[PDB]
Amino acid sequence: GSIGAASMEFCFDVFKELKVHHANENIFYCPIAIMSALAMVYLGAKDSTRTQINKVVRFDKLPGFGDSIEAQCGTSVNVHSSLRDILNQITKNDVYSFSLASRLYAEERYPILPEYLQCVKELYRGGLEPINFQTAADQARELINSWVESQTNGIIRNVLQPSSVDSQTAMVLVNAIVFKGLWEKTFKDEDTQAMPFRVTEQESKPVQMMYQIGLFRVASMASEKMKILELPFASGTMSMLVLLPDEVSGLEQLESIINFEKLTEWTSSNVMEERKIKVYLPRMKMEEKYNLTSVLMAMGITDVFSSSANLSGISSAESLKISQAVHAAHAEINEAGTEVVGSAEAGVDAAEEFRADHPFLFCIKHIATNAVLFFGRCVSP
Repeated sequence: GSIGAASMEFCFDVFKELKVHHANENIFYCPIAIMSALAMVYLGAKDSTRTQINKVVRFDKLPGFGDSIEAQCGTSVNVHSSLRDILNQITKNDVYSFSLASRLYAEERYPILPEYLQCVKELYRGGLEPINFQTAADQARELINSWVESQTNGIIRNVLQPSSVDSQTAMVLVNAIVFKGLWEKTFKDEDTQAMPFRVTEQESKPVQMMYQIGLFRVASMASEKMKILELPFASGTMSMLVLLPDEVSGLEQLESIINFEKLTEWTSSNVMEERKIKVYLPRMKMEEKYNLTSVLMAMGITDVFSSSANLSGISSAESLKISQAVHAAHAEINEAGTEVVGSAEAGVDAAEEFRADHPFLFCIKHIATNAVLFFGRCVSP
């Protein structure tokens, strides 16, 4: 229906798979950066491999006008132009900056269909870097990590673990994301005090709790035992939605029924109304890293990781497949606003009161498109 609805369902489908392997842990990731990397793989995939991807991410509006790179990139009504437009709209400033840089590291003179590199540069603005995998995979890895590290101001290091790439690696797709946004209604340093954050219904922990009073849109879901708070960013184009369950442990129930429908339903007009209220929100600092291979495989995307994978749209020369896929993300939420840095990567080898003192879910979205940029679960500030 739109990149917005698509980013939403994909976000939730990913969550339903992650929460199972990270129970009682914080969870934080960037849906947008993940669909972006997945889009660049999809560009050069055909047959079932290709069809299987779209059936799980649901970001390419059918019908399709051909797997031709010229077609896809010269269609004007597809996933690539949809994803491209959204990135253009949210990319920078003054009170908020957002950037997503992509890069393709490929072997010395490898049969990478010329048009593939052309389009990726065109639509995803990705630069091509010539790297020596065959005889210097050791150096290639450190060059790549070094680039990701610098794009994230040193926050995301060694995105690629030892021998995650070798002499059989043909290409590495990787992106870096940086988001810095000022709250429209900031918090005062002075009003920030220590306070108990009730993890389990029987276990607390001291955390710097930010506080302020003011007008904010809220919605009471007394029938789901939860409330939703919207904290707009100063840009006026983005906001953070905070879903807080009423009971100290009602989170395990909320994570079961939540989805695009409900969220859209709970964030409606006749549901949320402006009110003057007290808001307590803890300063948060999250650092997470995930292996997407298992996640995507569980979600239904399997051929891209198999021997029977078709990425001929990237190279007719040798048979290829995705070796590994990773996603790292770091977020900080304080008085002035929020900061997020991240990276999605994939290797292609030769084949009246609102106090949040208990666990809550949150997500940052683009107001006009309902596109979800960040999603997270906060169990430990």
